[PDB]
Amino acid sequence: QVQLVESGGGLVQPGGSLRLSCAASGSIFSINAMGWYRQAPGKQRELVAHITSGGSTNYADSVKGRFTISRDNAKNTVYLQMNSLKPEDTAVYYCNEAGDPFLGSTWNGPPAFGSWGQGTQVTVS
Amino acid sequence: IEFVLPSPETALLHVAGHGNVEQMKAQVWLRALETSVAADFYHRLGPHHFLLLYQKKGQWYEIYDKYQVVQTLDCLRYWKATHRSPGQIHLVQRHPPSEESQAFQRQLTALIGYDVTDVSNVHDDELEFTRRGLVTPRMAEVASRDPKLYAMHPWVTSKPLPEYLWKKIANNCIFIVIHRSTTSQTIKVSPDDTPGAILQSFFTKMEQDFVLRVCGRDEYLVGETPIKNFQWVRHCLKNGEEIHVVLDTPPDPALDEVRKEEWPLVDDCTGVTGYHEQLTTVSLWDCDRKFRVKIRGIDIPVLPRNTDLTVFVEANIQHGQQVLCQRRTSPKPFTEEVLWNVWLEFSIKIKDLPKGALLNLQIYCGQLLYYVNLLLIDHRFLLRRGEYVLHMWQISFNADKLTSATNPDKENSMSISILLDNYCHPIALPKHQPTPDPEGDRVRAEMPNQLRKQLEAIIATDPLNPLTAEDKELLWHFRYESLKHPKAYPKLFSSVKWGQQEIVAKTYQLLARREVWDQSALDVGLTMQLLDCNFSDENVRAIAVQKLESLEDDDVLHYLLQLVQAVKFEPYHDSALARFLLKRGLRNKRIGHFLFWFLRSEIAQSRHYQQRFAVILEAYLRGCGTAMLHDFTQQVQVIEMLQKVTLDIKSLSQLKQKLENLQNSQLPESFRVPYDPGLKAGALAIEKCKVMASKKKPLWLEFKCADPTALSNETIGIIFKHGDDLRQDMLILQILRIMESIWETESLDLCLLPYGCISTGDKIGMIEIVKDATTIAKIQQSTVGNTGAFKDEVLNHWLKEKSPTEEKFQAAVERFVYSCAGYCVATFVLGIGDRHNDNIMITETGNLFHIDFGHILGNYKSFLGINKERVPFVLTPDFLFVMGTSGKKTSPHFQKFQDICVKAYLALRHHTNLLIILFSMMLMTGMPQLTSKEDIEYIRDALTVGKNEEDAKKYFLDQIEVCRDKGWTVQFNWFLHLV
Repeated sequence: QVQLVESGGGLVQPGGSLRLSCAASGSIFSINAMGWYRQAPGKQRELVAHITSGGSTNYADSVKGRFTISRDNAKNTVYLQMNSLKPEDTAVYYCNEAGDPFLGSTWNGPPAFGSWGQGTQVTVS
Repeated sequence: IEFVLPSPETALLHVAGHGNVEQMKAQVWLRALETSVAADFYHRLGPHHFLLLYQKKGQWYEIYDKYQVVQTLDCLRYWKATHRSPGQIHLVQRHPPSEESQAFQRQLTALIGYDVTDVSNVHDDELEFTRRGLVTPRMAEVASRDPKLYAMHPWVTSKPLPEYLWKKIANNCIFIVIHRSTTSQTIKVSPDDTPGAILQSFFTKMEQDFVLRVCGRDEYLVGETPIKNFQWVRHCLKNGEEIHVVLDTPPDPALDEVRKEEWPLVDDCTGVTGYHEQLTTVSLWDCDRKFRVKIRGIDIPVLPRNTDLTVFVEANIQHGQQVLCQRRTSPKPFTEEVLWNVWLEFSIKIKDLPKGALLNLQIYCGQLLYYVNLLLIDHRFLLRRGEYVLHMWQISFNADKLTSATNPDKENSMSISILLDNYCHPIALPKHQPTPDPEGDRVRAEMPNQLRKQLEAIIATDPLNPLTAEDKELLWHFRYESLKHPKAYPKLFSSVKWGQQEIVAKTYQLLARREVWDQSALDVGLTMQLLDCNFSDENVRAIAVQKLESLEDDDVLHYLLQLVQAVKFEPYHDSALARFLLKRGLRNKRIGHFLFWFLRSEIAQSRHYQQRFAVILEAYLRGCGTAMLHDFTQQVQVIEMLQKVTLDIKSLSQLKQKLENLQNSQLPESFRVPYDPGLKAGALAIEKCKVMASKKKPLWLEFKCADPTALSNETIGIIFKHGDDLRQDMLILQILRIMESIWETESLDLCLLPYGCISTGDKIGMIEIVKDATTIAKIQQSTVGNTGAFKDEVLNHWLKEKSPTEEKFQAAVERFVYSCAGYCVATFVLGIGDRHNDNIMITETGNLFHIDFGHILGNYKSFLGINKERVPFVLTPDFLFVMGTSGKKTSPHFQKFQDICVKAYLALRHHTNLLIILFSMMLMTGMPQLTSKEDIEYIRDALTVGKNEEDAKKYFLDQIEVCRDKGWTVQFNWFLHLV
């Protein structure tokens, strides 16, 4: 069973920065694209950052220019770097196996994974 | 069981079991005749047979089966679930179809171009049963159809805006021009606003039943989606043009009315087959005898002179291009009629025959001459029995070699007579799998670390990497561990020994517990891999289709042609892929239009899969509304008349007279453009039409726009050509669009734009005219090149002439660099890089194109250029002079070109797997000839599989250098060969 543990969240003032990390228990991490999801309060979960197995990064329109996603296949850990945080960024952030960047279904809505972890809480106030 | 006779007479029958009780037709007939003198009188006037109907969900269902009552288990199960012990079955007279139904069928036949009701080239009822079975998805899609969105078909995407497009928004606002009558008002709106918000803002900035329609096009900006998510909005943003919309009344949903379905629902063909315990009719798994076939003889009216003096028949049992067993006959002299009457016994058991197995009969001489296929298990889970006289196909790995269809040319093709063992009771293949209750002894012990590493390395390999016997054994022995990794599914199922019943049962148990796959993210390359020629099992196909079911409409439009081609790989007519395509074409109007054209082209040109695609097209056409039917009729009419005019011109001022005759007679006032449904063409600008000076003599046609709201007087350029196969052109252009999207998701804009190409019939088609575009060969011939002498400054001077200002010229140079790099990378990956100047086009804005892919694709497949001087792509000294100073050292434009082409190459290497599967499908489907290995491996050699990014970059730079080494030699050789 694939297991992911997210960490790095917390309370930060507007305009601040945060760096999340998530370690995956899937040993085929090297050949799998990964992505970061966030669930706003009373809102559906949406993909905001996409990274391929090669390392190419694609971001959602809202987080473009302020979020940076990276991976380290050696440690099977994915990092999301946040800059210039704004109040609407307050949500519960999740990481998982993403999908195809050029497929619109991946960016559409919930990817219907069944192995979601606990996630991390990020609050901007 | 209560029965209603047609006189509302209720006759109470009894449950007569399930053993050969399909004489219930005769039983009820005799009961009615005895119990009613009126039935006796009508026996001399009634039709041949009657029908059985019952109430499943209020709608009438039909028992369409004359073999066994076990098929009727569905109605019994429903009756028991509803707790109604006395079941009601109504007999209905076989009424002939009405005149309106016949006229509608004739209209459908005219649209399809093939007579679906003809039964002159069938040896079973698979196609008719497929026609009856495709009704339920059609009715389900019609019922769950929102009228307004279906009528208006908004074209939206959920992908994030590209970086080069996200930056193009000047101040986080978009200017939209709204036209009302002669009034034009520009409204500034944010990119995150829905069209309803824009409309409300416009109304407040002075009824409310209005929508925004693109001026001059049949596209509506409606629905609950941001304005930046519209494909036309993104198109206008990319081109830098202003977004013009008009306030139009929404189209009437009543115009999309669908006439009522005339046939009763047919249920399913899985009723005849039950569990192994139920069928042990005769269970297929009970018969432990070996499979045996008798080759009675070979008949041919006229002997070919290609090769003779020795002939024999090869019988192969194969399941997904894997020959389970192979038997041969003794060679005999090649004459008009050859007789063997010998039984070929295979080493495979009858019980071990998997569904989808194909009996491939081939004729060899002395090399392979004729072939024909026969599905060992029919669509109703029954083994084939009795005499079979099959007309074979003549060869002039291939998708055409897998078809179970018979040659329609009965009076000129070779015919083979075979016999299969008969049985007193029908032999039925049991159901796929009852339940995974025992779990098949799923493994508990954890894999050793080294074995885990080996399995991971096997999974991480490319699709084209062969699997050793040890690799297959490791994959199968640890199947439950391989389920956790969806990337291993093609390899895991490639290690299944399909020739053993127990292994197939274990595989079915394994795939009955697929959860990690169910929640897995949709991977397009993996799913297309599962739909390839290497997978003939129905359940793997169903898995691939259910993953495909999560696509969006634009995503389906990206891969529609590939799926239509992949329908050929389905062993049976009524497949999950066919249902998926039908449903997604009924859901969206654009998908339906493109599916109609793609399917009609295959019906027109491919005789091997004419009937199946004709049935699918019939289902779609019955599904769609009358407005779509009228548009399709107009398009077919104009296509047919233009085809006739093209034939008349090719037989030889005459063109002008014929076009004038068309314009005043039978030419529709407006027709939808087949390669662009959003654009409507009106009258024909006869004074602008001409015939190009080409060996094929295409028709250069220019139509006026039929929409009065168009902002420009520009015509619509259409090229009608005969004698070239445009199917390969469409496949190449679709793959180009896929690679363009792949570059888009990596912030790469290579300026590669494919034109509109649709094949409309047998070796005819329609080609979009790119305005302000000329050919590199013509640019050379303007100054030097008619005699073969070549110069480098010609292209640069031509670009300088067409640029009014210096900034325009610099933009043209940048566009030329980007387009040249993109096309070089794309053609090098696809192997179509060695072309001549006559097939390369350029606009006045600098953009570069490659045209006539069918001309070079077949030549490269037949030759590969290993006997000539082959270059990876066209990097001609004129291109270099346009880019740099031609100093043979470097230039900033040349450095930028190298960097961007390396970036594009690495971007494609990121999706190597999808590119490889697309290339394999293109070769095996779009090639009329026969392909094999060492041709599929070309892409994995060009994509640099299993090497570093630095190594791949060095490889591509070496390809650029070798192109620069041969400056004009390849072009001069092409000129000499053509002249």
